[PDB]
Amino acid sequence: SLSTEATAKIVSEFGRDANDTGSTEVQVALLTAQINHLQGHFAEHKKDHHSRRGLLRMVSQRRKLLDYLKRKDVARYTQLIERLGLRR
Amino acid sequence: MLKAGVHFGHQTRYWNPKMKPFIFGARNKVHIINLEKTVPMFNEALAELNKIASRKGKILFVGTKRAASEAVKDAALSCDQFFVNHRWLGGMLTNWKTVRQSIKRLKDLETQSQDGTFDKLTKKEALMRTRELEKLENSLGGIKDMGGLPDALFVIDADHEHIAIKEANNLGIPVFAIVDTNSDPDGVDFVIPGNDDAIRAVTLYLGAVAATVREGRS
Amino acid sequence: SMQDPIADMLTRIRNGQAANKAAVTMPSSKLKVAIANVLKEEGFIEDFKVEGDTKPELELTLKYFQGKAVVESIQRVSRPGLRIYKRKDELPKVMAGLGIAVVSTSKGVMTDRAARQAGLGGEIICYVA
RNA sequence: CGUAAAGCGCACGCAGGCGGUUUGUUAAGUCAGAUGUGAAAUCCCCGGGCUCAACCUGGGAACUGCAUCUGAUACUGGCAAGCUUGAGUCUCGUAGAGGGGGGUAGAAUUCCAGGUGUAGCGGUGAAAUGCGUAGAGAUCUGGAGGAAUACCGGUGGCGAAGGCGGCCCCCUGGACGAAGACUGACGCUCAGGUGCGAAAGCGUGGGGAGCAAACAGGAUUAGAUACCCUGGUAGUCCACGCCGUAAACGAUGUCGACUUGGAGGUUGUGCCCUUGAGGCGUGGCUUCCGGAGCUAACGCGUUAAGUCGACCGCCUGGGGAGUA
Ligand SMILES: [Mg+2]
Ligand SMILES: [Mg+2]
Ligand SMILES: [Mg+2]
Ligand SMILES: [Mg+2]
Ligand SMILES: [Mg+2]
Ligand SMILES: [Mg+2]
Ligand SMILES: [Mg+2]
Ligand SMILES: [Mg+2]
Ligand SMILES: [Mg+2]
Ligand SMILES: [Mg+2]
Ligand SMILES: [Mg+2]
Ligand SMILES: [Mg+2]
Ligand SMILES: [Mg+2]
Ligand SMILES: [Mg+2]
Ligand SMILES: [Mg+2]
Ligand SMILES: [Mg+2]
Ligand SMILES: [Mg+2]
Ligand SMILES: [Mg+2]
Ligand SMILES: [Mg+2]
Ligand SMILES: [Mg+2]
Ligand SMILES: [Mg+2]
Ligand SMILES: [Mg+2]
Repeated sequence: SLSTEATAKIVSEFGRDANDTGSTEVQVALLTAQINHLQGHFAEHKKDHHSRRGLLRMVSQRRKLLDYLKRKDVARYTQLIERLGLRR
Repeated sequence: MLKAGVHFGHQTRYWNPKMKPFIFGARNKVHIINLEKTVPMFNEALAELNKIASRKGKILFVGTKRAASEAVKDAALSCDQFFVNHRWLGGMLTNWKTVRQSIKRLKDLETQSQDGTFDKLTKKEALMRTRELEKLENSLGGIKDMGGLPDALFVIDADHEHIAIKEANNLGIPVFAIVDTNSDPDGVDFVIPGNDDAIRAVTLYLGAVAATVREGRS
Repeated sequence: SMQDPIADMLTRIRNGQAANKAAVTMPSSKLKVAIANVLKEEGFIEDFKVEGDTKPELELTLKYFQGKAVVESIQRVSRPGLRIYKRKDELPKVMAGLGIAVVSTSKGVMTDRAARQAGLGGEIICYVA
């Protein structure tokens, strides 16, 4: 998983303030960081189906959170999309 | 209050969940029967038995459990009442017709034991007759002079005399029982939470019930 | 997940009644309180109370007449998967008048007898007998 | 819908179905009244005439529907704003054959070379085929190679299922517990779709000790295309790709709530002098027995096959046939 230092960096950089680990932006940012990191792991190996099932769970959770944010506040949804690089 | 001595319940985990309202529970993994709860019920049961005794009905002590048997052949036998201190043979009540012949055989042999044929014929036939006689005596004793169904039952133990309780319920006869924490109520019309194993405690119950039945119609 | 809190309230009463519990407790709600009020005034439960402010908790005191329970059968009718609405003339009566059918009319929750007198129908919440 | 026909092998998920709690608003569903319409006949309810009846006939009721108008606002829906109990994030730890890659260790089998030694070895119910005087089997030394990891070991653990056991490193998924903070319904289910999915089997390239379909011989038998014996190829092993099926079973779909108990296993954690391996609690998973209830019965029984709610899958006599 993400290192403690790495996790703290995203939290403080996406949340409205420190110790705001629950905001949707922080949650989506953390999932995005881990999904991107795992791409290297699965480029090698490529047969770790059991771990990939965990990866797909991250992808599904992020999709649901993004859909919720888009329905709640479009302005924040967009700004997050460009910042993290996600397509839709 | 603690009118009794020191019995403080019995049994440990072999406890029937239906006894929860009567349990105090505490020391060294042993259930403690709430004496405060039994005193009013015990007095209430004693009163009802007194009412029946004044009506001059039977009450049918049963304490097959040894170390409780003789205590029904003790002053408990005093009152003009009936008891079963040994194995309760199934059907003693629910078919009184068949057991009627057995008591009739008992009566005939009791007469022959002193006045009739007791010495004639080989000693072997004499000794078999006597051992057969005592077999009837200890199997169905005080019940001999009953001559009908009773009006109430008194059971020292409930889960140990369940056959007698079931027969009484089948025939609609009131049942007064000392139910321990392991025992099962709901077959008993008048439950008396209290230890039924201790010799001292069971004597206390028998004495109190004996005393209230000494007072018959007055 | 929890889809029908009303059916949850009904089954809590049914189970607790069969277990000979003295009282049953559950999360509170306006509709639950309204239904509980109708049950009390019809004689099916002793009383009811709500506690707490942020997480209100509703407690009902069950009733026993003899060794047996009072609420013989309590059944949910209009459920989330299929909602039942009746007109004034089509309001049901449970076991021929004995027992009640809780109905949510435009003037609040009330029994079928009360709704029929007021001349208006509504949603059939449940049957109690 | 455990065993009578019936839970997809298992998951993730779009459409769809359903959705915690408070306030305000709307009035679409819903409810109340009214208006228009709903042909006549027919059916039903109240009289006569055919002498009665059938039959004819006056009036009503009904036509359960639709549209519009006016109201009601509990519930469902829409809209706005909240809340924290569902759901999720963060901090510190715990146990584990969870997964993918690489390395390595000991025991044993087979083979190769050599030594010592001599007549049997092996096998079966008994035999024979077979091996051996070209020196076997037995015993000792050295070497090659493949496969699997005794003891630990445990109705023990982990995983969605299939499944996963030597030891070490690297990359990696999930679960659980303590206390606190954070978001604020973000949830459940899921046709079609996508992914994973024992063994056998298939393609290409390797590898090959043991075992062993096919095959060969020896036995048994009335026969013996077998069971038994002696050999033995594919395969079993590795890399990549396909196959997509099993008594893939708990013959028991997923999620949530509620309902008496007893005895165990395993893994956390709080407090009390640990004043040894103690005492009192509080979570997760798991085995056995049993109460009410349920069940045709067997049995299930807080891990339900009990009492309920949401969604999905499937059954409609046997054979023909899961076949054309
Ligand atoms: Mg995580
Ligand atoms: Mg069958
Ligand atoms: Mg079947
Ligand atoms: Mg299944
Ligand atoms: Mg799913
Ligand atoms: Mg709602
Ligand atoms: Mg409307
Ligand atoms: Mg017409
Ligand atoms: Mg006429
Ligand atoms: Mg007419
Ligand atoms: Mg609303
Ligand atoms: Mg499908
Ligand atoms: Mg294979
Ligand atoms: Mg191959
Ligand atoms: Mg090959
Ligand atoms: Mg063979
Ligand atoms: Mg199949
Ligand atoms: Mg299997
Ligand atoms: Mg199995
Ligand atoms: Mg099946
Ligand atoms: Mg059982
Ligand atoms: Mg076919």
